[PDB]
Amino acid sequence: INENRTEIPEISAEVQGKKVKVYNSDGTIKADKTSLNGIWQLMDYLTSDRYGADITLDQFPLQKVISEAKILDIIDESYQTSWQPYWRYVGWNDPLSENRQIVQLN
Amino acid sequence: TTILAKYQVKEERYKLQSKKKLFGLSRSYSLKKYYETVTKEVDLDFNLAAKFIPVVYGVQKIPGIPIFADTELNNPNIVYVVYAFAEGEIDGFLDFYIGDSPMICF
Amino acid sequence: RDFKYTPTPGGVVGAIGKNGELSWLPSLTNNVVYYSIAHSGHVNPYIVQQLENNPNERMIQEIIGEPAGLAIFELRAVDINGRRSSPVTLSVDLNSAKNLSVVSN
Amino acid sequence: RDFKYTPTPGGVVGAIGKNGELSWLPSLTNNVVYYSIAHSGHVNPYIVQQLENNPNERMIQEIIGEPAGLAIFELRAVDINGRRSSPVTLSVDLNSAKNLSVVSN
Repeated sequence: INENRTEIPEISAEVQGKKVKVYNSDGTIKADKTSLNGIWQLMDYLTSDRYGADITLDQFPLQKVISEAKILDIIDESYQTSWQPYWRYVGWNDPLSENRQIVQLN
Repeated sequence: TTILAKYQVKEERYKLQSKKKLFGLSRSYSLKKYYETVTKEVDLDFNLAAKFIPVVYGVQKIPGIPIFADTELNNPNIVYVVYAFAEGEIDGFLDFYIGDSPMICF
Repeated sequence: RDFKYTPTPGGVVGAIGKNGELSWLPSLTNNVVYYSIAHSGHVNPYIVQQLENNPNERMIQEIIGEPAGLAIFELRAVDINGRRSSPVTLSVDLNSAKNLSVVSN
Repeated sequence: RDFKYTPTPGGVVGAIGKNGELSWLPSLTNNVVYYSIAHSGHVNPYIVQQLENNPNERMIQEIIGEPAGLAIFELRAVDINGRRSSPVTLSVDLNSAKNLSVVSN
């Protein structure tokens, strides 16, 4: 604080979000980045005993959830990837990639 | 909050932006009521629900809840204030809004 | 903070007719614009603009020409919103000037 | 807008010891009260009050007595609320005065 910034302004930030576990059909577990898929976000919220309900992964059919996630992962061809200039701040990570899922949730 | 209020404007002295602006329009609301309920800022001296830690999936803008604020001894105009953004292992911070202007311009 | 009065030294170049100077530390409030110190004899107070804000630097207000006697000062800090701080009152036995002027002609 | 420095001409009546004058356009923000330009050598900045607001009129700030060398200026616009604008920085090779004073006695 000095002659110019005489007050502390209101601080807000744009986070990228909590990392979630993305289950694959083969069996490997990928949890390194946040996912825009709604089902994975709900699964993270439902299997966390720190915040939310503590529903163990035992009480979940992995194959059905994996198959239903691909339904929300279907590529939409109505618009073009070039039409979104704020690509980085809508959840996308690489403009070259598809990033055209039917339903994307932030 | 009380210590931080010393270094703020008379307004926004004890205030914080609402974590979620829009929440969803269903048959439980009407247009006028739904768009009148949406709030921008909440007072921290009588809203204990504003001190809960949110969880973010994807790229979203959230306010920071102060949890520590103190100045240096021999340099009292240098103030350290700690804001707790979001919950869990987040990917990172994309940008910071010092006031209403982000550090990385549009 | 630390509102004091310092009498001028015995002999120094310049400073003709100058009484002691008043010194204080800047208010810890960071949005103060100026200070309004009100001398007893003077009808109008001195207005000292705070242009550079360093907490560990003393601000000064010199007195030139006031006769020795009972002088009561009241120092306030003024915000941008117009709110005044609680006054700091100092009554000091003001000295006689010790740096007179040269005889003329 | 358009923060520039204009060196003083060769020979003109008056203007003794005057270096170049600094000129700028008023900020498009209409609630600015004054401008605080901070010269490098001077401890205190110049305070230029904006009393008449015409967007297409250049405001000026003259320099008198500063020796030639590296001078760095920073110009800001100050609101009524106390908020400062982003500074405009200009480093110009300040010239030597070209309107000297008459020999005396």
